Amino acid sequence: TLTEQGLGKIIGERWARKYLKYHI
Amino acid sequence: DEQEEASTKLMQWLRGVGDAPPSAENASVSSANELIFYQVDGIDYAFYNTKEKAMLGYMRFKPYQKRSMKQAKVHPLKLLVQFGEFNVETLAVGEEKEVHSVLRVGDMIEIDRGTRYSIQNAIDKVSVLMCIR
Amino acid sequence: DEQEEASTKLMQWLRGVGSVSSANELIFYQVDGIDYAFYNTKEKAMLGYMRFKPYQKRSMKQAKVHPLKLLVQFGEFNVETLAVGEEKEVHSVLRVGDMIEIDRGTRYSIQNAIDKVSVLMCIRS
Amino acid sequence: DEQEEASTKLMQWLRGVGDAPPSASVSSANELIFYQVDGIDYAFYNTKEKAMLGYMRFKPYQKRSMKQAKVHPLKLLVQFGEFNVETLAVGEEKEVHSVLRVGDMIEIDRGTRYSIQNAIDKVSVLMCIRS
Amino acid sequence: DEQEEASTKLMQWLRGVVSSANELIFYQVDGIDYAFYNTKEKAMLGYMRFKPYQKRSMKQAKVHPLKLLVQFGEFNVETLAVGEEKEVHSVLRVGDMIEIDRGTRYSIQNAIDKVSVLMCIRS
Repeated sequence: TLTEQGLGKIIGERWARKYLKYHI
Repeated sequence: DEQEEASTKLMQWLRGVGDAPPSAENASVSSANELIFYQVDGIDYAFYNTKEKAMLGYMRFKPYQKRSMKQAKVHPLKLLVQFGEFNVETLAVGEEKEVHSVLRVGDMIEIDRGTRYSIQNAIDKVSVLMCIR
Repeated sequence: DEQEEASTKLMQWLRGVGSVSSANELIFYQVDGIDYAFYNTKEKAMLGYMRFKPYQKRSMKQAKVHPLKLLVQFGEFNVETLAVGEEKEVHSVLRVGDMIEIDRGTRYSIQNAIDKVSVLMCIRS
Repeated sequence: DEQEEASTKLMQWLRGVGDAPPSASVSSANELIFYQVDGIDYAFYNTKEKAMLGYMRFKPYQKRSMKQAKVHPLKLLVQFGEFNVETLAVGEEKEVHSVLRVGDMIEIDRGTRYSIQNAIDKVSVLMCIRS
Repeated sequence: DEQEEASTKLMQWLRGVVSSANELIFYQVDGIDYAFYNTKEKAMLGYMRFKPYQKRSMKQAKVHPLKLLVQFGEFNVETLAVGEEKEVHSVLRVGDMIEIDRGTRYSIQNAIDKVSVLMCIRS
């Protein structure tokens, strides 16, 4: 259902939606 | 009884018989609700959404499925069996003879820097592995 | 049945209910009233289990030389964290499968939140 | 023409126009995804230390009220538009007012409290450089 | 539109065609044009202006890590990490960034037949 580059982006988006507010 | 039912519904979810992960504030906290399974290169992967990415997750293997040898690149690895049975082959940066290990539930193997390893589901059922980087 | 029935007996063992480091080599020792079982790793005490009695509490401690992850193997836990510089304690409730990351310098305490034995896996990075 | 066209479509993308992005240690511009956090759009490059270099996209006259440079000193450089920045020192009570146009830069030391407001009725874009 | 043309007049200035852009003086060192903002620590944020296919000699990030962001054009960057034997090659277009860790040796070349401008960020 996904490629390895695709998992990297999906994990990257999910990481940002949770942790970006603590780096601003 | 309540904790037993929650424990079984997590296991069944990890084993792939579930419609939704165990549903759950604090960013330090990665709840079981963050275990979404993605199929990559034919293997199911679920990682907790954590501060450093992909440091703790689960590998769901289909019956007798094997993952070809790979190398521990930038981080050391620990493989702990969540459910089922696995055959692990380990090859260090030297020597030609590979080490063969059988891991059942609860067993753990440490994979050091640079070591090449392969994983095979040893049985005709779904087997689940926890990967700790 | 054999594998499901084998996994259940490991949980019961961890719950107190009756380079490969296997589960049979997990001997539990009690320190300050809490049961600990650690896997044999190159670095000592990097991966183990903490078994808590009903509503048992673990004294506040600091992740000094090491970052920590707490993953609930069974039951429910109350974890309190004190971050670097922060005056307010953060409280989290963790059920089975839930995990918390405790950074370097953070002071943390753990209490079993329920009236049953609860087991957490401590993962050192 | 090619270089001027690539530069123009990067700017429009950062401004929120276009819908199309500019197609290991390299973090390229087409990998810049904007996330809305507390109502302001942020896009950061993938760096070893997370969120050390990024862009802040402001809506017309949108302001972010004062926050403190807690653990990292920062530099604000205007990528596009106009900004009003207010700075407050450690023990100082009087805030200093700055107007920054494209290319202008302000250095915010650790502990300084600062605020940013988009000065115009258009999207303005800021580059945040933390050390 | 007034804001678009103001940004274009900054770019053309950089292409050779509070620290404000007007306080940016370009000084040539070893054949390369440098303009730095006035910061507390000197020369930590600036621009490198390259002539067509101009080359920058290999240097080492000694006491600092480095970040390279392309303001205009295209660049060829070669990096040699410490201990590593093989050079890594990357091409950067406008908006692309590469991080240069402490101790790694790096070289930069303008990859095209136009003036290219790079922003150098020491953090």
